[PDB]
Amino acid sequence: PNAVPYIEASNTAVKTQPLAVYQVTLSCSCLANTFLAALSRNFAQYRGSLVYTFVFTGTAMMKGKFLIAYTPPGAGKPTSRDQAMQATYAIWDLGLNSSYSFTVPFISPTHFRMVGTDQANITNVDGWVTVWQLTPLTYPPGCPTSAKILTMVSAGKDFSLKMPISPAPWSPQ
Amino acid sequence: PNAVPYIEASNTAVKTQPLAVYQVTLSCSCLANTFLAALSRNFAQYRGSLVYTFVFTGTAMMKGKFLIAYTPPGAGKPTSRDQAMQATYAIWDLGLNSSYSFTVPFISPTHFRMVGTDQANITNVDGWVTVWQLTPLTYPPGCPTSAKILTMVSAGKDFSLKMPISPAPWSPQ
Amino acid sequence: SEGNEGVIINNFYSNQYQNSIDLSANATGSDPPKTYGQFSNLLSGAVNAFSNMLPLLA
Amino acid sequence: GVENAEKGVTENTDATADFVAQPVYLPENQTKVAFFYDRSSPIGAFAVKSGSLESGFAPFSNKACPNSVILTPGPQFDPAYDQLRPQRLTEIWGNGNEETSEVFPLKTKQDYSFCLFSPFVYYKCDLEVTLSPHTSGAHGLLVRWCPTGTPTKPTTQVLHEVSSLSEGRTPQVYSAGPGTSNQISFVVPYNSPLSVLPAVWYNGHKRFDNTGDLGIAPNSDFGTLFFAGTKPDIKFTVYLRYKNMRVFCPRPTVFFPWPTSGDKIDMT
Amino acid sequence: GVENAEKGVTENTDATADFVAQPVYLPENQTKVAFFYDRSSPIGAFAVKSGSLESGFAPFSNKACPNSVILTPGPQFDPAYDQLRPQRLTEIWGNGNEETSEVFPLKTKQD
Amino acid sequence: GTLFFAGTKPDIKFTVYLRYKNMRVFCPRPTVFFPWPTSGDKIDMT
Amino acid sequence: ENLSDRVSQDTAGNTVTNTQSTVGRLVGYGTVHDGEHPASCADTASEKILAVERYYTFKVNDWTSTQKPFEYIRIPLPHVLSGEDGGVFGATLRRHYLVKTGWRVQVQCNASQFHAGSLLVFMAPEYPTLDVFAMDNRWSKDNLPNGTRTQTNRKGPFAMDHQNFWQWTLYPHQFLNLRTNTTVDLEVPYVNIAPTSSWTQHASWTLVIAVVAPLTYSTGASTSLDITASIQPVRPVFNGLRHEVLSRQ
Amino acid sequence: ENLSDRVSQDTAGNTVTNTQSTVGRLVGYGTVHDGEHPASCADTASEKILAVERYYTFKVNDWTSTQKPFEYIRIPLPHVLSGEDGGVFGATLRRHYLVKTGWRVQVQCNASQFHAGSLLVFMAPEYPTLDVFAMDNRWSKDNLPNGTRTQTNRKGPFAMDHQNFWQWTLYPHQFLNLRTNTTVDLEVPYVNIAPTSSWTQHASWTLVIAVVAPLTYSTGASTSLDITASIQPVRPVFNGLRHEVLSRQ
Repeated sequence: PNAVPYIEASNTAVKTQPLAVYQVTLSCSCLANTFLAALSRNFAQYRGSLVYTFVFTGTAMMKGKFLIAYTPPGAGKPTSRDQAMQATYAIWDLGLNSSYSFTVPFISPTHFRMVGTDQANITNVDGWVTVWQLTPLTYPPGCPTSAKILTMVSAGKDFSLKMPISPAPWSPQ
Repeated sequence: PNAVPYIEASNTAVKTQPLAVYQVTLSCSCLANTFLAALSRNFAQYRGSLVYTFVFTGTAMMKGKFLIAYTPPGAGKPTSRDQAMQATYAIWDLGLNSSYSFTVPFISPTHFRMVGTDQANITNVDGWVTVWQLTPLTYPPGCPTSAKILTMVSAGKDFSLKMPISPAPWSPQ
Repeated sequence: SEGNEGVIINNFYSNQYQNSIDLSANATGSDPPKTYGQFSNLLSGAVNAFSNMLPLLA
Repeated sequence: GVENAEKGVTENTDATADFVAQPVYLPENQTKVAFFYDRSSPIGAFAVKSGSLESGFAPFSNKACPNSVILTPGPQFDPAYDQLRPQRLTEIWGNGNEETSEVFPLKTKQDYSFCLFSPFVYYKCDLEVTLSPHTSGAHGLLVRWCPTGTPTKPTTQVLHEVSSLSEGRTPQVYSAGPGTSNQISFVVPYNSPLSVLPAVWYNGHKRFDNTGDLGIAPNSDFGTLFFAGTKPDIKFTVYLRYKNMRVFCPRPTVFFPWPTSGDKIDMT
Repeated sequence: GVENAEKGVTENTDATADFVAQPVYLPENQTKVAFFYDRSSPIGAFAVKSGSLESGFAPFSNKACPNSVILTPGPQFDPAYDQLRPQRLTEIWGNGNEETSEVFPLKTKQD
Repeated sequence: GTLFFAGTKPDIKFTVYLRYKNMRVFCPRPTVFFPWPTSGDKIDMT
Repeated sequence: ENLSDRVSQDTAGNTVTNTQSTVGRLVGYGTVHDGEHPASCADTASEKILAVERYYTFKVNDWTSTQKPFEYIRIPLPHVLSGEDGGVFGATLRRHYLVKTGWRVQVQCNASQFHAGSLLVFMAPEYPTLDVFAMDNRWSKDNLPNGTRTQTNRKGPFAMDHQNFWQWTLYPHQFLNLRTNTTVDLEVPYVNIAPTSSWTQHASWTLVIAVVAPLTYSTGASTSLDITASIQPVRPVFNGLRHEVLSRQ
Repeated sequence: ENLSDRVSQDTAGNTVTNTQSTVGRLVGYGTVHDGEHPASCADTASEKILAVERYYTFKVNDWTSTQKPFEYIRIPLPHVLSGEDGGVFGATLRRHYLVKTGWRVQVQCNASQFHAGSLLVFMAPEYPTLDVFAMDNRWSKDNLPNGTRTQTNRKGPFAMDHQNFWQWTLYPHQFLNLRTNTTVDLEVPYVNIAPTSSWTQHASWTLVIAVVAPLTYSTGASTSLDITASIQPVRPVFNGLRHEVLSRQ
């Protein structure tokens, strides 16, 4: 609950260590304060694309590559970049262009998916977005050895919501 | 109440002994679990043809002939094949073709007939379907001396049902 | 067929309200409309061509 | 007519095939599926808790006459947790639970008629609901309807002196005056995320963990109803009516006991 | 898709941009603003004073269940002057006002 | 505006409800903060 | 011996079935699986793998003189073919989240002109199987016709896994009558609560084999009749590729 | 930082590679694998499996200051992708006798503008690999340039597994020069002694990574540069379906 708007890339690529693992649920405590999540909590079901945007905020002198993957449910969450790499993924190369927009494809048996969880959703939910280092952050002498990556979420042009309701009442404090 | 889906033909033709006698009532305990009967119990009246289908399940080596008759009410149920033979009947010869579809013609004073019985219907009901052996089941050496005949029922293209109601509630157990 | 309704009058509530809306999905997907309305933030001056230009490095 | 039933399909006839007869067809429309289910049938009796009109809701049942109801023709309740939120079940509970007990009247809540006769695997429809108070005197009833799969714990009272049922933008219905007819009627849309609903059984689990418990497919109902009101002593009946019913894949119906008696049945 | 979020505007995609996929749009109208707020929600409980039908009105509240109400979705009341005409507030008051107190149900009146 | 009430059952309370007819909104802005689940990796209800 | 417009072959990849005594192929619901993509998936499906669209043949059980009417054996799909005996089908299936397929079956059993008896073979959507979706092990008359209720539910009328076998012919079926045929051929389209299936926790179709007229014969006749089956996935379409299920078991 | 006509993406199924510093894709022999059926097989091939035509990404090794010129690492194909890391590719591959495919590779390695050094990445048909066709474990200069001869063959001039690395650029290749690029992209068509391959006993293509100008940098610069690769089978066509290879290892 010590939320920060970013993740940190390091100078080491452990295939066993994700930089982040997000469950693909409009209920993830991870998304709790995004407009997507605040909007979505007033509806019963959603459909369509979710967009995870990463903004590199490190030095211009740094270099690096990330593997961002979406794993549909069924076999549990991947435990190494090697397993993630078996699902939907993209390689993000650092360079002139600052961000990367990763879209998790709507893969589902039903036309729509429930917005919110009743209880907590296990090993379920709808899968996971995991972020891994492919290559480590590299740098020259005189430069910091880690950088912050800003993480945001939005709806894709595909995204739809239906049936307005009210979430369980809460108090921000 | 030790229901089996078939009747047994033997190696003896007793004109005095029916293989089966079904009352033509959508209430016969005989039909109690056919879709026809389960469907019909939600309506007040029916009209049209009832189809009794017989599938011979004995050996290919067996041979035999059955007399299947429909007797309208009025004079009681027939007591010998000789009396049944006086009403509507068909002779079913065993051979290459496995089953026989017997249709009991709708013979009635009223346009429609009541589906279910209030009390029990006597000597009434709407008559009887009786199955008799004309010739005995014959066979060669090395073959069983009796065979099972599968019995099914269905509506004819003629069949109609009207006025939806609810049967008396029951418990299958 | 239809059910058990036999009123002469036109339904007072329109259909989209009286009933659910049967939709049909095509196998190959459908393109979202281009725009969901006219709300938008705009990026201007994105590119070039025109200024106190070509004194400007090559 | 000679035939071969082994093919899995049998040619249909009339008396005309084997004898000198005539077809005797006459038209009727009461056998269409939509027409057949387009009538109301009861699912059970419910109750309201004292002073629910002005306080936090809480699961509770009067005589196995609860507080909320899941909109579904299938069994639900489980008389053993008459004080817990109700749940969908995979069996119907008799009136008593020991030999000497009785099957009727059933304790669980269901559309016994639908249960007794639903020769289809899947169905889709809209649901018309009728609430009928067992009283001809004034009666106040507050209802909250939540679409399937949405929040169903209307437990926090947010406004001082206002029922917690009566909160938000979730559909709420309320009838209470000296000149009402006491009953409430309304129709709800089809909100399952599923394309078509299992009518009897669904051969699968709830999680991919296969924490094995087959029977019911998740979010396969029409939502939950919560009640608050002023006559905590009057019970009311809830009825379901299937609007524009559609069914797919015929399947068998409930077994009917062999008359270890006659060669016909009756009634009751 | 590579992008540059610093511009303050980000190009929207579907699964179609980076992978072999298809758009999966389906129409709905429940997300229009007008439709969304065109439903009733409560703002609180009120009361009437004894014999007000035949006498001078006077501000008064029953259990922090007053006499008059300002038509607004924002907070109003201020349980400390339950006997004064109500006013619009800039904060919502919890049920109690000390640690051991509770936030729900709220004392002020609001949507 | 303001609503004033007078009546005959001084013991019965009544609820007041608002419904926004033909709503129009301008300039998106942030909504109310939702507390971090110092618990799971998802929420629920209540 | 077996004849003419009754002699029939079915080629599947590198697989071909032949029978010399058919009665035709019953196509349930009168339609076949079209192989069309699920409209609920944004990802493109892997489809038309030749190595997958063929017949998988294995043995069901043994039919004996002892079976009583309505005792049966259940074969849950796609589960039965999700293992090692499922070949590339199984292998592909275990790495996808979702599968959408139809089924084409042939069940086999020979006797002689001196044997008597008949089986009922049917295919049913949402038929209640074992928890673990495995083929039944032995013939049983288990939980017919009122379903399985709780121990204590002493007076409960019935459970939702009821099955009134008197009406099993409402399901797409064919009879394997020893005097008539040696094979039964069925085909069913895709049917489910959703446009594609998360097969992992749902066995949406079950192939059922039941005795309806018990096996009879005189001495010296063959005494136990084996029952085997050939099952083929009809235009399966996979979506949601990830790592392997793994415990495949 | 990396630019413009140097920013490039490659989509494979549900896989996509991006680089912000490319120098182009070298297509060896100037042709791509057409995906055509082998004319030596009567059986119809299983082809166009989407689940198979994507990029498999894993790590090769670590580039350090210590490597000397011409030390290399070999990655035999298709073997490296025949296991668990080969996904449905591997799974399909293990159940077919023969495979006919092209390769599309991307090898990755970043440093900084203060690092100096260069790699040579090439792909070669019939390059001599380990016996067991596995990826080399560590960098080696093993058996260069005269091949491996027998112990006793004291005076033998050379062995047939000779490799004169001074000429390694005759092979389809690209340089990974730290001052210039971060990625290298290559593609090769199908080439072999026969129209299709019994992959089981032949690693017909090898991806080779070699140092040509050793890694140099001043203190505080990154010290070890990881090397990773993305490999994709280009329109593989399988034939001769049987049971599983099994000892896949």
